[PDB]
Amino acid sequence: EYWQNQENRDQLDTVIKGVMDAPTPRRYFFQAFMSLLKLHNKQETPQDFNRVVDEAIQLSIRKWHQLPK
Amino acid sequence: ANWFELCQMMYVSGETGEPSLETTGIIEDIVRQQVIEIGLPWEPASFYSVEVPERQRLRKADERTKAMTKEEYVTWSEFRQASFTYRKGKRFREWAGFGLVTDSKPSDDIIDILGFLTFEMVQTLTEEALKIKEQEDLHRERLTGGGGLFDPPNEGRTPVEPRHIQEAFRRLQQRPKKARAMLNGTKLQQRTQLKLF
Amino acid sequence: KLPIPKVLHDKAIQMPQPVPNIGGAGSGRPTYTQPALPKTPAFQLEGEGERVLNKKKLDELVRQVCGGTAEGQDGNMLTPEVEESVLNMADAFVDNVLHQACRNAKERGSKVLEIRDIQLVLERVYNIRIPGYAKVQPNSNWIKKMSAVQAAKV
Repeated sequence: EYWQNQENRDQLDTVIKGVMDAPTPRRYFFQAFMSLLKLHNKQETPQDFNRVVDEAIQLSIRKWHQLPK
Repeated sequence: ANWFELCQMMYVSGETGEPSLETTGIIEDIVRQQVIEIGLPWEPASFYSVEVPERQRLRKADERTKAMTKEEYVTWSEFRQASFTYRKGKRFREWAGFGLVTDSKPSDDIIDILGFLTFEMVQTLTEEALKIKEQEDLHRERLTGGGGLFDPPNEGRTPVEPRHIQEAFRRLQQRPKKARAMLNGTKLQQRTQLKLF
Repeated sequence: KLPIPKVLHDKAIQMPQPVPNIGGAGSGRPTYTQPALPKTPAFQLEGEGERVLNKKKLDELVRQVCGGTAEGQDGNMLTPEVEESVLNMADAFVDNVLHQACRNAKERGSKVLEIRDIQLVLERVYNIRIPGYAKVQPNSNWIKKMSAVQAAKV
């Protein structure tokens, strides 16, 4: 229920953006979830959501490629 | 802007090395600040209502001139003509912000005087920074055999550094004690305007 | 399904860059726990070390201002009592300047501290100018009052 209030999510956006200068898969997941919530409320275009998901996928692949075969 | 002009002026003054971009930038900011900050009416003949008609630098320079080759002499003579405003009136006016601080389009004598003054500032700054760097090196002074294919022949000469320019600027800002003699015996702080060295 | 675009936008293809350690948990903890390319910690393989340079800094400044020292003597240019005074001076200067600058910066609506505030404080309170880091006129009422006074004088 904490994510239904507009003020609460506006607050969480600041924390998510604060932890985004060192991207990691979990942080990118949180960003994508926030993007989905924004899209649900007619505050974002699907194209931005797709771009965010593409960035997350690319980072996940890059991290997969650094492990033992 | 004016990076290569600064390089030529430093070369003429005695800096034969290749100073980095930071030194040129600092010198440029100093010169720009000075330019932005910037008989005779008070002669004895002015005492009356009606006027009537009348009727170590040199030594080092000479030593250097005697100690240069023909190609070095040609390069020195060509670099001696470096200027800030010579046939660059529009660029100099844009760089100096003439319109924002004065009525636009001053006469050309003003521009020539400004160029002369700027050349003098660059010369003085270089001459002082060289001495500071030399003293620092002289105090500081007191494993790969074989050899490769790209290492320099003898090296040993390095340009000045931003700290040397900063020390020279600190030295050039001090005023005579005459401007402070009136505060003797008190605890008043001296506050003044930028000194035009 | 999923819309695999015919071309990826410039953000997805970036050639990663070094990144700092953020989160506030801490670093170097030998416990049970990442970006693509972390930044290398600073290190020095061999040399004098900071513990010596920091102690020699004051002697270097004294040599600079004192004019020059003759051979066979150096370092002992201030007595033990004056060095403590100088260090106290430095600490007090730093603290006072920073305290003034932060409040001045917050006054004008900013949320970050920039060099302009420090420069303003240094220039207007201590008469110090550090190079290389980038008017008033009377209004009509004053003019009217001066005109009245001048008319009265004649």
